[PDB]
Amino acid sequence: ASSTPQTNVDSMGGGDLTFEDLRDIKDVRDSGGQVAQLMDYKALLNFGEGCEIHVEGDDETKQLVDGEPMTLSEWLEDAFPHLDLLVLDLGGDALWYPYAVGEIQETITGEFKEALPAEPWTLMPESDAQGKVQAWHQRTKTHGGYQTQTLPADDLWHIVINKASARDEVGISEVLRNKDEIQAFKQNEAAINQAIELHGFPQRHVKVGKEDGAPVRDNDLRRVRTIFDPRTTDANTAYFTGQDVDVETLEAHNFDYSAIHEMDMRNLTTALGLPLEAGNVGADGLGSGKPAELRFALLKLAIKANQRSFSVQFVERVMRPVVRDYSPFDHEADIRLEINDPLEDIGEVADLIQQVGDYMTNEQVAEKLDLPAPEDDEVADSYRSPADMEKDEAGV
Amino acid sequence: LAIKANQRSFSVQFVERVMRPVVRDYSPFDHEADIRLEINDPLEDIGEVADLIQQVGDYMTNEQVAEKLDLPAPEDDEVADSYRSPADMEKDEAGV
Repeated sequence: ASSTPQTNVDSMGGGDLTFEDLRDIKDVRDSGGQVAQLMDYKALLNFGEGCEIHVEGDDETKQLVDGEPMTLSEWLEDAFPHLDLLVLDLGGDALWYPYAVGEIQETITGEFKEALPAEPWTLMPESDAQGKVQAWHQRTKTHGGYQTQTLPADDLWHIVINKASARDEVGISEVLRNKDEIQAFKQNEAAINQAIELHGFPQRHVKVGKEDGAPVRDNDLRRVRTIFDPRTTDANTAYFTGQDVDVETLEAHNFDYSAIHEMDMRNLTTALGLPLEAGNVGADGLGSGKPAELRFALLKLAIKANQRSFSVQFVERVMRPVVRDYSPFDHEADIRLEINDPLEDIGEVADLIQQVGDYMTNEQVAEKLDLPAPEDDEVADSYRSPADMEKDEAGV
Repeated sequence: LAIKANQRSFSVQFVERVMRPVVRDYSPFDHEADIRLEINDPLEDIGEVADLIQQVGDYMTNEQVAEKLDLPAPEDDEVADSYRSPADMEKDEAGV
């Protein structure tokens, strides 16, 4: 075949998105409310449960670091101690915006310090007909004015969750993907708000004069208004009149704002791929049996796919480069980087450990139970319980 | 049924038109070998399998139990190929 690509990648010469679009996304984030909360729930379901820096066969990496042996996973824990927060920030950003992006940062001595995320709305990529980002272009406010700069696709690193193709380096924002639905939701909210004000509350109508009788003028109504004033009326007020004065009510002219609001929530949640339950709205029939199994399966599938899509890019464009350029350890070891699943149940794990423990190693049990394995190799590698080994030894 | 049909339809084409060429042109191994590609059932429940392992484990090998449980088989061939539990082998050996 070939050592360089031969198919073209469908764009050159610029627009297909801008700092203005990116700042619109930022405005959707900082303006708050239910719309922002839903996208943050989407981030939390994918990335909020935390991570672990597992490494394959790491006892083979054992090397002196500062007069004492360490492993690559220990070195990576020194490099990335707060990784749960970085995963949530990057994961959230890569759902909100088309991508998440950051720098590599160094100590005063010049050795590696951290990988540092940048404000994603401030940066846009620049690319060729071969489909690759060659530079990152930044625009930012200072003193009420603006500054502009360009940086190489070298010391910066970036991650994309959602894509137009396997080749895609620019990615898809779900905020841009569902823009019309988001506007429609906000508009329907604005409609309901005032519709309740105008139609949800009854309003009082005083009619003065007899039908086909004498006319009544504004300077007369001003005096009548001074009597029946809702500002000074009270719960047990009573009225006394001649026959030619009437009080009437414009009733609460009822409309099903609940059904509309539920339709809004249906539209927005399903557009975002969320369950309607995450919008704090329910449904009949769906709350029972195999329909529940399917909805939660579909959410698990989405989460697992997103998580694995993230782990790969973080390992391959953040962790491995850092190890390669700044570490005594070999970068080509497999980081088994996992992100936790919030739809996994410890109760199910407990039942599983009772049901099939006789066919899982103690280390396999420890992995599933989310704990360190036994400190003695044969105790970890064996299938029967460490408590079973201990009771036999105490019997001896 | 639709999922399994689609999955097997994909697997065969990926093996025959992607994997076998990749072996042929870049590998020291035989490209006409018995390659298998499987794609997972999205509606599988571990609890269903765990119940089954308790109900019929007496008639399944330790490798078949591990494969159904989505885990590695034992590191010793007769421990993997036999039907009685590895924990049962360990407790008996420790006793004897």
